[PDB]
Amino acid sequence: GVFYILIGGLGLAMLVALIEFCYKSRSESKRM
Amino acid sequence: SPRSLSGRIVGGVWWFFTLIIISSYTANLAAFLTVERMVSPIESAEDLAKQ
Amino acid sequence: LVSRFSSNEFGIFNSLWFSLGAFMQQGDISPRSLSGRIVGGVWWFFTLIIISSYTANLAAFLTVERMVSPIESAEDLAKQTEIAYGTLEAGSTKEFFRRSKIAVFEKMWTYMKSAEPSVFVRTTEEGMIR
Amino acid sequence: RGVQMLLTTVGAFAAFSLMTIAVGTDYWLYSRGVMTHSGLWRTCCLFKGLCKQIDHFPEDTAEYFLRAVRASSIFPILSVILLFMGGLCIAASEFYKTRHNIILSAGIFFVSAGLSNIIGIIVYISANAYSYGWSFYFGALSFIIAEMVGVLAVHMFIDRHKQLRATAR
Amino acid sequence: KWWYDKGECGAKDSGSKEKTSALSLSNVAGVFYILVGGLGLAMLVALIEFCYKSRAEAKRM
Amino acid sequence: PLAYEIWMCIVFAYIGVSVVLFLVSRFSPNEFGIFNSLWFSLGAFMRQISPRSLSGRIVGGVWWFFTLIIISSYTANLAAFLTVERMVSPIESAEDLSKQTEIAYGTLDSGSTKEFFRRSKIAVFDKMWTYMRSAEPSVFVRTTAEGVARVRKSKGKYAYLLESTMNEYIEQR
Ligand SMILES: O=c1[nH]c2cc(C(F)(F)F)c(N3CCOCC3)cc2n(CP(=O)(O)O)c1=O
Ligand SMILES: O=c1[nH]c2cc(C(F)(F)F)c(N3CCOCC3)cc2n(CP(=O)(O)O)c1=O
Repeated sequence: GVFYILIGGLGLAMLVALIEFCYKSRSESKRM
Repeated sequence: SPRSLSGRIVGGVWWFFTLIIISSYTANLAAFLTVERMVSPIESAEDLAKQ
Repeated sequence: LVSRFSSNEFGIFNSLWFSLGAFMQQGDISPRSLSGRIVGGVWWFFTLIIISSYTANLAAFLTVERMVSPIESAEDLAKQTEIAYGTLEAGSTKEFFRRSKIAVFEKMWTYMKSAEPSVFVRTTEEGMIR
Repeated sequence: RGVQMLLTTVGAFAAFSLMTIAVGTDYWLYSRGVMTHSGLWRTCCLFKGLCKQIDHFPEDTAEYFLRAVRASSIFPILSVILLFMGGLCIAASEFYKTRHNIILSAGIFFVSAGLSNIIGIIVYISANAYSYGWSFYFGALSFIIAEMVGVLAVHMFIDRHKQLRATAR
Repeated sequence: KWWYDKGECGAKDSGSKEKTSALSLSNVAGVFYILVGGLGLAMLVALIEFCYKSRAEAKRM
Repeated sequence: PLAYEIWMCIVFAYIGVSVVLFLVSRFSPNEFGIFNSLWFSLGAFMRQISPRSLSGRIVGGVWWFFTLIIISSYTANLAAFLTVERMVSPIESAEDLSKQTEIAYGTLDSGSTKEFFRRSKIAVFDKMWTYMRSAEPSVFVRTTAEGVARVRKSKGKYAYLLESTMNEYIEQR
């Protein structure tokens, strides 16, 4: 169960990091 | 590491607080695992008289 | 040896101080080498398991320290066999325990009649010495 | 300069002498069925005065391997031979120091011999399961002197390396 | 009578006698062994990496 | 304590969280580096620098709470082992003798016990008689007390078969 909550938090933080990097890359491509 | 008076005393209040909390968590989990390794169930009539 | 063989851990005091910081849980000056980091990872989980075992063993002995109270009844005498017990060798006490009807006191008289060596004493002061 | 080299030489000599005394006798003490001393080869009781080789290894497989390692004290003998080789290397590097890298390899072999002697001390303490012999404390003191001698040796080596780097520029 | 009461064993009655042994070194011996193995492995890795760095510096000059 | 196989899962999750930390820290265009991220994950696993990427810090915090739960449960279960010290028996039933082969077992060299185990029809007892008939060395003992002393000098490696009343008597002496 602690493995399960670790993998859940890991995947959640990974998708959040991916979408914020995608938005930062899109904003840098639109602005600069 | 902060450098203020008030931030350091907020950290000192909250930090010993949660230290005692996780110490109690460790102790209570140790108590329940001690309970988990306690006396086996009934195997004789003397065990019936004992309970 | 290794830190001066490839810094901030160049001195003997910095090396011993990082060794002390590795021996305890907390810590100061972070090394940057491969070999120094793997020496720290070997020694540090090592002493972490050691102090975890110290914590667990002290908890075990304090659990032992709060265990069952000493003997308070004859049922507590029947429940154990380590601490011996006896009466005087001659008198109405031996006639009471010999002609008893309770099976607990019967087992007591059987154990005191079959003990090795004899639990009976001659005088009261002999029992005080025993 | 030369005084630190002489201090390192007499420290290696004293460590070799205390290692020889640890190999010799009175390494441990134990009460048999009266006390009795032992020096990892044979035991001597407190009848009183008889001596015999009581280091009999027989009466999982890791227990048999630990008994084979504890048999005849292989690790401290190999550690003492490695300390003798390191002392011979330090004596050969003291007079006519032609190569400026034999001292580092000699110090590395000396530190590894100290680590192997500490491992052998852990093995000799592990197979014990009441007092202890004085040669165990003598071997521990020789381990401390060997650690300090290795520190002084690598300190002299980095001083010579800094001198060579200053003279080469 | 002639098996339990006549016998000399008080089995299944006492239980724990507090187990007054502090800690054996058998719980520590393999831990010392893996400590020594890690130290020696780190020594050999550091020596081969220093030898490789010295050989690369001698070949590059 | 606590595991025989789960430590490998802990190490594999350690490698995975290190890969995630390197993927977050070294893909943003100071805390970069595969070995630096691995050593920061090692510093996260045990107690004792911090990244400022504000997204992999959540990974470090959940791994850090994770290993705090690990070491709390480790202290708890090791205290549980050191508290009770309940020694258990490796052999319980009669099928335990056929289930293993390291610890041997024998009967008396002559008697009705050998006639019972010899003329058996159960395949379990047939395998027992086959193991005791081709045993190396001879597991059969001379007398009863000789078999008792053979069990007492076996240190948990050899057992003896006999009647239950005699065994319960010897158990109570
Ligand atoms: O009538 C009796 N009256 C008794 C009175 C007493 C006293 F308590 F001192 F009054 C005692 N003791 C108690 C134990 O220490 C020695 C003296 C023994 C007595 N006995 C011997 P019993 O047969 O063992 O009971 C008698 O027979
Ligand atoms: O008629 C028989 N009656 C037997 C009665 C007993 C006892 F239990 F003591 F009463 C025993 N023992 C069992 C173990 O302790 C030593 C002696 C052996 C007996 N045997 C030999 P078996 O043929 O090997 O059974 C007989 O023949």
